[PDB]
Amino acid sequence: SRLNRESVIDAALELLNETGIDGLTTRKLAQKLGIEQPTLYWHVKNKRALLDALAVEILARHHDYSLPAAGESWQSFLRNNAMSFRRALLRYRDGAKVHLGTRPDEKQYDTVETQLRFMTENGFSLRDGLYAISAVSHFTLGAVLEQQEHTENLPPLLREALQIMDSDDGEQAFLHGLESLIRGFEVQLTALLQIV
Amino acid sequence: SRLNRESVIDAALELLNETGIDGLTTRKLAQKLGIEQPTLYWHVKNKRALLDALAVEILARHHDYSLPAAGESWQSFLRNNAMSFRRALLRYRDGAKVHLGTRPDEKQYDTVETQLRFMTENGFSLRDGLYAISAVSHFTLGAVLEQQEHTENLPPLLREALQIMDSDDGEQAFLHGLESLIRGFEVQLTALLQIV
Ligand SMILES: C[NH+](C)c1cc(NC(=O)CNC(C)(C)C)c(O)c2c1C[C@H]1C[C@H]3[C@H]([NH+](C)C)C(O)=C(C(N)=O)C(=O)[C@@]3(O)C(O)=C1C2=O
Ligand SMILES: C[NH+](C)c1cc(NC(=O)CNC(C)(C)C)c(O)c2c1C[C@H]1C[C@H]3[C@H]([NH+](C)C)C(O)=C(C(N)=O)C(=O)[C@@]3(O)C(O)=C1C2=O
Ligand SMILES: [Cl-]
Ligand SMILES: [Cl-]
Ligand SMILES: [Cl-]
Ligand SMILES: [Cl-]
Ligand SMILES: [Cl-]
Ligand SMILES: [Cl-]
Ligand SMILES: [Mg+2]
Ligand SMILES: [Mg+2]
Repeated sequence: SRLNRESVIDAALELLNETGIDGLTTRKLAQKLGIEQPTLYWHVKNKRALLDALAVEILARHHDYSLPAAGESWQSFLRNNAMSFRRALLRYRDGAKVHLGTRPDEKQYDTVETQLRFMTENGFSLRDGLYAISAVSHFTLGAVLEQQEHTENLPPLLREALQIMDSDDGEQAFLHGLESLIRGFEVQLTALLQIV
Repeated sequence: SRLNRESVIDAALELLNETGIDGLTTRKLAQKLGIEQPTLYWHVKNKRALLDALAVEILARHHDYSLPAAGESWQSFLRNNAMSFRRALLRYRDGAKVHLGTRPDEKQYDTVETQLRFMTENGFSLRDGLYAISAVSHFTLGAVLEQQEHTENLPPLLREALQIMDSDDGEQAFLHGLESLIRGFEVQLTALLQIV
């Protein structure tokens, strides 16, 4: 088959869905493409290069709330940003593991920049704007990993608690924790210089 | 060398430090122990069994703020709990990756139970107590992973922001985000049934 960038990524994503992060090899990406390993090599050097590209390409393709709508509150943006971040990570088996520890690619530099600008304009110190943006990211990743990573006679609450986590996606926990985070930030922002 | 449970774990942890999660194999745990692979097999079946045991054993050994002091506020406990959770994850290379997606072992059942009890007694609905405990966990894991997982000409804020994240551990971001979370929970709790 065709070996341009896009069709390579297509084949990788489809294969990531079949095997998970661990099972994904260059050797298997070749087979899937019906080519020899040395041919693939011209196109992709190794597993690391592939993952970095997938990590970038998954957000580019399916993370569509990178930016705030015209006139959106900062609270609302973060919320939408986080929900869309989450959906994109979950769209692929081990997708969060694929994303873990990637650096903002040159190609989203102006995105991550706009986010920080947007916070600074909303009354955030650059420090605080960055802390809120990281906390959202770290919270969302962490909740997606544990969702995906999961996939002796229980004391009472533990039994019960496990039923409510299983009863849905993990979506309630996530959306509840997200509101906690944003309110916490809000309380901090508005306090300014007061003891809070 | 000696092949009891504790000395096996000792050798695994030391080896996890040498290679990271990916590089850790049974074959190498044998060598390190100066034994043959089939001997090791009697003691440990495979990589999964080893990781589950390490994951449990790292918290047991070095997570010493499992429980609240007598009369501690819930805010204070969560904070201490989270700092101690974090330290324990960071004490080992890829330690957070080792912990990811583990289920509370039978041997900490009464710990995780006490935590939930302790929240319920502090005015939390079982649902809410669980949401706060997960959000803390997910936030802390996520911040530790990205710390550990990290380890084209930058626009201005992005450049600056990256310097402040690098200037320390990631400890400021973490401790700042943690306070946001706890205040957010606090605001929710105290509101009860009011629109909040
Ligand atoms: C805060 N900025 C400067 C930043 C810094 C780091 N990395 C580090 O701090 C790494 N730590 C070092 C400095 C290497 C020791 C970061 O790793 C990140 C980011 C930006 C976030 C932004 C994320 C964002 N959402 C979830 C808040 C988002 O929607 C996008 C996007 N493209 O639309 C992201 O890129 C984002 O999800 C993301 O992954 C970020 C970072 O990776
Ligand atoms: C909330 N409880 C019932 C719970 C549930 C899950 N797992 C899931 O929800 C998995 N999702 C399913 C239900 C399989 C789809 C959980 O995965 C966890 C826990 C408990 C936390 C407690 C953590 C705690 N700190 C960080 C808040 C802690 O200090 C300890 C400890 N031993 O001292 C923990 O065990 C803890 O860190 C931890 O890892 C938890 C869970 O793993
Ligand atoms: Cl074709
Ligand atoms: Cl081609
Ligand atoms: Cl193309
Ligand atoms: Cl000996
Ligand atoms: Cl022995
Ligand atoms: Cl022993
Ligand atoms: Mg990222
Ligand atoms: Mg856990």
